[PDB]
Amino acid sequence: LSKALQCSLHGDTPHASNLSLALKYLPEVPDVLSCLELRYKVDWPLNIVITEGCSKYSGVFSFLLQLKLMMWALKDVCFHLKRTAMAGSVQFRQLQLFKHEMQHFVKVIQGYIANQILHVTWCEFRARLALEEIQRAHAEYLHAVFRGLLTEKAAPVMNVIHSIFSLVLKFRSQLHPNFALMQQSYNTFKYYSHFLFKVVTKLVNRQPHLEDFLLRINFNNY
Amino acid sequence: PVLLSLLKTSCEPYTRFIHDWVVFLKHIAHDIYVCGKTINLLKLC
Repeated sequence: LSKALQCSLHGDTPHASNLSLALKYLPEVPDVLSCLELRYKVDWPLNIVITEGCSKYSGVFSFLLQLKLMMWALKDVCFHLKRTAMAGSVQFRQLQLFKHEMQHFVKVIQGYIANQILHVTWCEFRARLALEEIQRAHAEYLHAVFRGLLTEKAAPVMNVIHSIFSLVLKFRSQLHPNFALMQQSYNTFKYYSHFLFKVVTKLVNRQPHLEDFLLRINFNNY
Repeated sequence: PVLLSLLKTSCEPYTRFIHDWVVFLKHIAHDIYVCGKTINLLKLC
C-alpha cells in the first residue's frame, strides 16, 4: 500500500493515511476469490457520524476488486498471444475471436457498475445534503449495495456471474496443442451468457435498478 | 398563587439541566432529547 499511494498522483494528504490494508482470513491454496479487506480509519468528532457498521464498504469492495482480476488476467492472454505473432491459420483467428467475445461481456458489466455505484448514487447524497439526518442520509447513500447486485433478493443473478468469471480464468490457464479443450470451454460460456438474459428477464415482472441491466447486456440480439 | 410559587421553585433545578444543552405534545418530546446531546457533544470539542 505504501508503494501504491506513491503511484496514485492524487492523495498523500492527512486523509490519504489511515488505510489499514489488513486481512480477515488465512487462505490455504483457478478460482475467482481472494479475500482481503481495506478499512478506513477516523477520529472522535467524525466517528460519531460515520458508523462502525457502515463494514459494508468492505462488502462492496471485495466485489469490485474481484472485477479487476478479470480485466487483468484477460489482458494477460490478450498480451500473451501478442508475442505468438507468420502463424496465421484458421486455428489462430478463430481462437482470438473468443477473447473479443468474452472481453466485451466483462467490459459491459463493468460499465454498468461504473454508472450506478459511482455516478448516479453519488448524484444523490451530494445534492441531497445541501444532525440526525446525516446518519440516515449516509445510511441511505451506501444502502450502492442495492444497485450493486449484492442484495440477497437478487442473489441468483449474482450466482450466475461466478460461472462466467470462472470460465474466463480457465481460459487464462490454457495460455494449438489443446485447442479443442478450449473450444468446449467457450461453448459453455456462450450457453451461460444466453441463460443470464432469460433469468434477468423473468425477474422484471416481480426493481427499476435491474431494468438498465437488460439494456446493457442485450443490444441488437436476443 | 400558593401552587404557583411551589411550581415556580419546584422546577428550579430542572431548568439548570436544560440550561446545559443550550401528556405534553410529542412533537417536541423527542426533539429535546437530541437538542441536548448536541450541546453535550460540542462541550468535548
